Amino acid sequence: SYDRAITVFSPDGHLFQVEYAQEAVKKGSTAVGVRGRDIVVLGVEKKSVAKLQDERTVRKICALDDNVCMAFAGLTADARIVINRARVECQSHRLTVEDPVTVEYITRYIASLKQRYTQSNGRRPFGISALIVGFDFDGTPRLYQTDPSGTYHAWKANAIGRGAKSVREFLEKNYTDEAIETDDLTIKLVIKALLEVVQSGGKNIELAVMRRDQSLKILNPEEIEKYVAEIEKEKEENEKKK
Amino acid sequence: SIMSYNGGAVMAMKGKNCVAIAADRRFGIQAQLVTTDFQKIFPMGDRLYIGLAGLATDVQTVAQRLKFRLNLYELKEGRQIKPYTLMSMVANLLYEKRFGPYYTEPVIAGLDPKTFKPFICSLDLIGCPMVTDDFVVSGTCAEQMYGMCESLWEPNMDPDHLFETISQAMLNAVDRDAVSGMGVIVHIIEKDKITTRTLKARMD
Amino acid sequence: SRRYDSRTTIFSPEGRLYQVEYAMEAIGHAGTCLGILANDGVLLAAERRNIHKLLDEVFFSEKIYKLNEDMACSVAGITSDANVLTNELRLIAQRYLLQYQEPIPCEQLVTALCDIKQAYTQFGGKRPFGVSLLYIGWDKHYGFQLYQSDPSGNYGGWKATCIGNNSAAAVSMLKQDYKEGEMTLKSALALAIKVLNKTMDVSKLSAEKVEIATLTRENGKTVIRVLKQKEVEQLIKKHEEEEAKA
Amino acid sequence: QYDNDVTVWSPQGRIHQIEYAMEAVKQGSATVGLKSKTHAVLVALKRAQAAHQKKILHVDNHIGISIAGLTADARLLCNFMRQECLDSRFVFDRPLPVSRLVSLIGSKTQIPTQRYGRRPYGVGLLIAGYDDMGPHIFQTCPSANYFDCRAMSIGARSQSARTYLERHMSEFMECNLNELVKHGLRALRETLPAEQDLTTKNVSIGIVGKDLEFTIYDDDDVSPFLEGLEE
Amino acid sequence: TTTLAFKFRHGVIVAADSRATAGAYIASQTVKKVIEINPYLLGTMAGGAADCSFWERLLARQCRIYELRNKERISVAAASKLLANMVYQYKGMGLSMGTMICGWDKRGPGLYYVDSEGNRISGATFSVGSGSVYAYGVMDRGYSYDLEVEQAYDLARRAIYQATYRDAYSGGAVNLYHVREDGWIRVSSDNVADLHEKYS
Amino acid sequence: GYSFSLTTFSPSGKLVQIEYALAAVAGGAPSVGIKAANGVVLATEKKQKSILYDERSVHKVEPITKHIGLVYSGMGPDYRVLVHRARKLAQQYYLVYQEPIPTAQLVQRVASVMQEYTQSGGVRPFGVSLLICGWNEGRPYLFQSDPSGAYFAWKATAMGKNYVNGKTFLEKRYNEDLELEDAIHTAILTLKESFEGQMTEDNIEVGICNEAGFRRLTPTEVKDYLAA
Amino acid sequence: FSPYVFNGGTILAIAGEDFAIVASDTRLSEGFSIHTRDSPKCYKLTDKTVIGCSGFHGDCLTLTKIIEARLKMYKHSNNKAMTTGAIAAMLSTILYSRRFFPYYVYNIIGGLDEEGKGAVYSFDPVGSYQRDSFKAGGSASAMLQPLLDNQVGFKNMQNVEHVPLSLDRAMRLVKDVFISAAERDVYTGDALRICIVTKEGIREETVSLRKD
Amino acid sequence: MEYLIGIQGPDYVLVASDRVAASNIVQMKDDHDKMFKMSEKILLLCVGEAGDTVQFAEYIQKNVQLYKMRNGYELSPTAAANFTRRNLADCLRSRTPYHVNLLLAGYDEHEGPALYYMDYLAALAKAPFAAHGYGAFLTLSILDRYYTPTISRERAVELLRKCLEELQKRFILNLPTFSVRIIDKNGIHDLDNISFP
Amino acid sequence: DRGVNTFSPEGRLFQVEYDIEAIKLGSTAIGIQTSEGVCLAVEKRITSPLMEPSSIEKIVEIDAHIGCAMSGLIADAKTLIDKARVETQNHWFTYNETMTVESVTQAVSNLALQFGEEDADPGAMSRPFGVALLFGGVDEKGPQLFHMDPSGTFVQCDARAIGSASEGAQSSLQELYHKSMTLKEAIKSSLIILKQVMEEKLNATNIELATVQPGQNFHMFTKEELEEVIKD
Repeated sequence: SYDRAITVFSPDGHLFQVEYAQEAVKKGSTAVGVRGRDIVVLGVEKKSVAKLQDERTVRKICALDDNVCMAFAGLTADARIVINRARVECQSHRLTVEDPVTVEYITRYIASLKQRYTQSNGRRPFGISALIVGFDFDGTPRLYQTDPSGTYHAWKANAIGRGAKSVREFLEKNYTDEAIETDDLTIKLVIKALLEVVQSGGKNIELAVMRRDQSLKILNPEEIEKYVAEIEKEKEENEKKK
Repeated sequence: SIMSYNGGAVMAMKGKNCVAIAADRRFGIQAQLVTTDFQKIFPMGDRLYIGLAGLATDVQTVAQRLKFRLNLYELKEGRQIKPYTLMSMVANLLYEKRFGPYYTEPVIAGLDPKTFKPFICSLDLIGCPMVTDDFVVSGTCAEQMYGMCESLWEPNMDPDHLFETISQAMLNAVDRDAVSGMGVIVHIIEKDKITTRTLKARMD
Repeated sequence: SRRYDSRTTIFSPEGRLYQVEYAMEAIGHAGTCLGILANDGVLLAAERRNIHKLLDEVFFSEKIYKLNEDMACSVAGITSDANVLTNELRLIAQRYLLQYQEPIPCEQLVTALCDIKQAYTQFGGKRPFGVSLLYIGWDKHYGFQLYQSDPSGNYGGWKATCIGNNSAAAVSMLKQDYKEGEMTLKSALALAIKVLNKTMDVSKLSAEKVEIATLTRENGKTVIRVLKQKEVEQLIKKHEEEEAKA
Repeated sequence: QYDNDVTVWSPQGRIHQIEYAMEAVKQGSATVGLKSKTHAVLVALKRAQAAHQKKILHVDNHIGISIAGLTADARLLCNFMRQECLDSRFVFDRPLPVSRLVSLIGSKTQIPTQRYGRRPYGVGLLIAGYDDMGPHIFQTCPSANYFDCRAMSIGARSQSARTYLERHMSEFMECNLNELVKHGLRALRETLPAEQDLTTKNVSIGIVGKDLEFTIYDDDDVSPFLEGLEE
Repeated sequence: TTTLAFKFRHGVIVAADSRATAGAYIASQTVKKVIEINPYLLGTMAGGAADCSFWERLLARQCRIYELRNKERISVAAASKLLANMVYQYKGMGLSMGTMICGWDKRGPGLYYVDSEGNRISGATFSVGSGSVYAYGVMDRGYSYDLEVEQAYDLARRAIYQATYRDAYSGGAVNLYHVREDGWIRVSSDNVADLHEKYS
Repeated sequence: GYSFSLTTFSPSGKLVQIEYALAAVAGGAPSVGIKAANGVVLATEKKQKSILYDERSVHKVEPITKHIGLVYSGMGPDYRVLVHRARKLAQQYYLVYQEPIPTAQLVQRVASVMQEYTQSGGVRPFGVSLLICGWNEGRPYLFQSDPSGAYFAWKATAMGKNYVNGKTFLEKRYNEDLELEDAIHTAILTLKESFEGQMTEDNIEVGICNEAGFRRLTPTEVKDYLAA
Repeated sequence: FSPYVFNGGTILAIAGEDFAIVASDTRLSEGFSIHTRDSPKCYKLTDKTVIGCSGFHGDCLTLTKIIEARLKMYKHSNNKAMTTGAIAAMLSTILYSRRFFPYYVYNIIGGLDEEGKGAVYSFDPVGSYQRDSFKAGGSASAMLQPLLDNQVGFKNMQNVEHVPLSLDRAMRLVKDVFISAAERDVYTGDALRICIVTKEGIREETVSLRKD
Repeated sequence: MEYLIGIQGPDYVLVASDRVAASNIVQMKDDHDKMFKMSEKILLLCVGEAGDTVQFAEYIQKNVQLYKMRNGYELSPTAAANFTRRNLADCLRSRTPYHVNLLLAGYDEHEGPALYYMDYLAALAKAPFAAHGYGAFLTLSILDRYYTPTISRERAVELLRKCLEELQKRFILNLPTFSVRIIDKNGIHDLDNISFP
Repeated sequence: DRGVNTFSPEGRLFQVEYDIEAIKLGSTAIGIQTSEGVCLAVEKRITSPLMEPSSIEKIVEIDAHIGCAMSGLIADAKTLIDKARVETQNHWFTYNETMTVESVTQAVSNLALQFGEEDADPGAMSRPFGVALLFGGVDEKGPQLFHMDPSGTFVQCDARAIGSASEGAQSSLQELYHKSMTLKEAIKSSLIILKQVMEEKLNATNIELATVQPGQNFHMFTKEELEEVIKD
């Protein structure tokens, strides 16, 4: 067997393997999440479309179960493994306990898995930062986040991947109760946000939406273009106002 | 016993340049019918068939594991398998479980894809192969077919006489057994064709 | 026992692994391979490197392999490491058949492999596998399927791909001359013979520095066939004539 | 570099890791123990820094210890001793002696000095006990070497106490209990920076003999032994 | 042994006897057969006492661990599932156990029956032990869902008394518990000799 | 035991230890293998450096079974390992199928092992490339394996010290319709160009694969052939 | 072969407001013979707790050794003596440990409650215990248990006063009971040992019976 | 005791069972349920020993739901049946063998309906109708007498009622109420329980 | 390179002396005891005005009578806390009584220096935990508070601060203590200390507060049970 110390401390604490794993996320694909009043939105983007790819195969929005979804902003091989482990645990929990899982349960599970690999011998830390979302019992939409260190915090509107700094700075100044009032409104926010990191318009978007008991959805480019033109018209009107 | 928990019967003969195989198609639990379309004869390559009898679960398990190994063999190097090699493989597969074995009695029948030389074989509970030119029998109605095939068989047999021979024997041998019957299936092989037939039997 | 190790699995200061992105540098000097899917079949072309007084045509082929009744692969890296992944794939398919008594879909077979070489990047201490592949197959859910793979457990489906030496120029010249759902198995072979001599460094093809395989469905059964020297000679001659038409 | 591992002899036959461990005993609070004709004593300092940890433990009715190294590894050896004594009492029905126990402890500590990836225990120990042959005082160091002495002390600036004892050596074997206590306490008093005097919130003392099973005294019961001091 | 339990509008009620025998010799007559797992759960003893105590203690410990980790009281269904999956690993060794788990969760009252063989089942009226057969007759003819509290007590008490009258391996004292939305309470503990005169 | 690989990918993408092993067979007592219709021929060369040495004790051409041969070019000590492994795999195949093992399968398994000794815990690659001959269903077979695990189905190849100058000599003489009498002449004469000093029998070893079983020729035969 | 034996050795215990009593016979037997007549079955664990065992002798001895080895472990790991309830709760588990190869001893524990009262715990070879006031486990259980329940529980006695127990009364009652339970049982006799636990400490007595 | 029955039509499937539990003299329950839903159009009816049924059924259920949530589609019944058979024959030769019988009625979009059979020894037959338990003796013949391949729906229901009346007439055990379900191209449907006063 | 169980030329392990420097980056926490219970207060160190502050759990419950505050790496702590809990319950299982805080802290410390490459490492432990804990709870002998480092050398105390700025604040906490001090004064003193040491502000959201006073069990202060005292 292999029993060697891969990740270890430094003169300033400064676990180096984690500091490095956090750099891949800084170059991966942007992702955005939003927790509306009766809807939750995921607007993963930064897709590099080549025109000769089956959109099904490489997706990056995955369902762990009818209640929970997920998005990631790093290495894919590891994300697949994590998602498989999580589905396994969701089923085992639904087996022992006679009720489905809660967001916090699976988030804590993934965090423990991430941390075990920062202390074990012969193992290398993961290189993903996930973005989980779900609908607990009695509604109560929930959006969480995770890092390769093992932490996790509940956010209202957080973004990861490259360009997430500008996205957060733009979102912290636009998310308001009077701005979130309907399902059609929550989505526009995500498109306006991604328009910044966006390169050549609405050609790279994989929006979705989770509502009460739909269990998933994905939109076709028609409504994407409709929303893009609506945002353009709103921008023109606002510019006329200024 | 445990072998006769369900019931089964299979036979195989040899001719001039064509072989034959036959079986019954009943499934039941120790006194009772469940269905009359049970499969016991499986094709292991072209011009090569195998029939099992005994415990049904072991029947299917052996069939599946044999298909596993045979497909891997065929893919490794591309050659349709020979009968003697199959005999040896089944021997190994049944002897690996000398302690905690299966309860099937296989019967193999096929040709050679270089001279079309016929070949038939019968193994035992633990892999005691017994090559015979006359014929081979396996099941619970064995002493009712030994004395039947020893009184009709002849050295050289045309396909039609080969079909008329194995059929009468099988039918009039199962008509004296209670845990085997309810249909008969026959397969005749040739140099360039195969013919499968079903007969008219009593359902009592 | 610590001054002899490279640790084999380490995040570089920039968040990238080095051994994997190195093996990807050798993959780009192996046998050119190309894959296309057409409404009525799927074709897989490859380029050979050995031209000597050899015992050719001794096996089914040199670069094409088989995995089951309805699948095939076109590995384009190190041969020694590839001779075992085919065994793994066959084992996987036979276990799936043994359990569910049905042919294995292709996506499952690709994933169960892209997971085997992921551990080699995390656990252990071993150098990873250095081969990228190209799977072709047919299933009753999505029909014809062409898939790819990479040294670090990373895969993706396509319509038309090329890997090996000069794969980028091919992928570029190919995304323009490909009609969506306006293709057949009679013109796909033509486009293949076109890109292969537009990419290969030799002045022209002699039908001896090439190889082709086609997978189709004929009367329920699935056929995986390789072309004889005469068929490829006729194909290259027809390509010559078509080009002469200009 | 011959300093980073414990399986590399130096060109002059010196394993640097064992010395580097030994250097961990000359930084902790000092401790002292001397022998008499009938009893055995141990003391300590309990350098508070405003609370600090204890510095004396109990092994069994006739054996006790004083530690001057890493407190985490000392509990390990303590557990080892307790279990060995329990086993000897369960099987033979007899109190395990001191010599065989110290030999066991020495063997337990030699292994990691002879293989890879291990480290030596960085704790020194003073052991006091009593058996058929009278009292016994033993010393233990990181290296698996144990001595048998009439008086010893360990910790920082323990040279002054050693000299004071070498000068007062020919006085034991006849002093009473309280006289031994006073001798020990006035010997320890020299390991201070001539700016502090021994008090009740610093000293901890254990005592064993043929009539008592290793009693310990806390800060509230040490005062009786403080009278009779000088400058 | 005789242990019964039934649920109705105002929750669940449990009742048990207090005798223990070793062959034909009465060892003790003051046993506790209604186990107090937690301030929100209850148990029951029948068969082997050592087992029906050890495994229920383990169950209580696991329930507390769950409550600490997830910050939410466990449910009855999951508790009985745990208890059943715990002893199933000891099938065919000699274990004897028959148990009733009672509680009140977010979806209302709950009563489950469990045993060493493996059959775990819900219900509304249950009774086990050597005298369950005599108690079923009295519980059925007299049961009702829209009952009051002052009457279910007498019902269970009379069932237990009539079971002890005939069965020889059961007698002594009668213990009775009542569970509510908040928690359970110990309502009384009577004697058979003091009930015989209350009746004829 | 150490658990980590010593063969690793370089920045340019190539395994370097494999190349360094392939540089060992350069000095490997040149060998030769030729194919004909009635069989196959294998011929080595020996380098006894004293008259005090013996001759009837050391053998490079060692059989695997009644129909398969073997020869090497490189490290001797690392060749008996593969000989033993192959003699084991052959007997396993027999015990299973009750039939002699074909040649190609043997080459496959041997190469699988030679590759498994490439990314395991605390070992190095071998220092030999084998050449193995066989006869199956009325046809000869010649194969050549490498220290990397790759095998090719060659036809009158050569390897050793002067192979770049031994394959061009062998290209302009292979008629492809030869009998098992002049292929031996060709084998001898090829290495006759890479031999220093006077040649004889004790400096040479030969084996053939006809439809009777792999055989090794005694000094009498080699002497008879050495006479032109 | 048979890995068990029968030696006899009835035991008796009693609890009071501020005292506890534990009585045993003194004899060892095997079949129809007598091994010895000086083998008490009462042992002292701490200054306020004693215990008695009966049945197979080897198991008794090894169990005593185990308990004595674990009390010191607790004292070392927690820096305090162990109570009575704790010893009972530990003994339940120690016994259940061997559920499929059990001991064959009927244990009884007596001592002082937490505050000042008297406590008794009766056990079984599997580990089911419950607190009681008086118990007479052993071979002659059937002879003493039906008696201690009348003169101490006042059962089947009408118009009788409670008149709580005392020390000398209980001692004399124990003496008379064991003197009467020796002329009918054959495994019991030749002496009688009493251990008494009070606020002060642990005291012992000794009495002589008939020699068969 | 126990009773399971399954019937197959041209475009549907009809399954039924009893709902009763007992301990050797007394029936503890009268609203039991011996069915299990592995997927949207698959149904497992298990019966037999005490604690093995639920264990096996839940194992199978978890693994099937996992396949679904992992791949993107469902599993065909002809595959789930062989999966069950393999697992059961494997666990038959270990320290923890399971003693159960089961049917696996289902429906598919390509091959149509299906009905299978097992006998706690991992046989896996297949028939247009089948039954389990002792009662099977008094209700199999009836089928063979009145069954036709082109049997409609209400006629199958009537045949079922006939078999149940025969059971309640000649069988010693009570078995007073049954649970019946149907499977069709749109999914699973539950019908009014067949009860006899 | 070097190993994990390697000494320095001072008698000091290396990984531990390096990890102790990590706690100088974490937030601060204060623990106090008195004659009628203890008090634990902690900081949150918010970053953005979009994180749900109710998700930060820095003061957890080990049992009805024990508590814990932590600083350093919140992740590495999740492995120890559970252990503690487990231990406690097992005690109650075998002895039917409550565990002492000394015993709990000792059992936790026994798991600190278990790390190395030699062993097969089934526990896989490869380095020490970077955390500093602060326990507190009632026992058989009044209330107790303790302190733990990443080296397993727990020592009892009376009032202690840990974290980044636990250098000068300890002085202020060293001045304001008297054996007869009550609970309210201690709480106010800890709060004003956190105010003077904190940077942003002092709201009833950026703090967690807890008590283990006798008679009652562990308690966490609500959002409404806090601001009523900050009005100073």
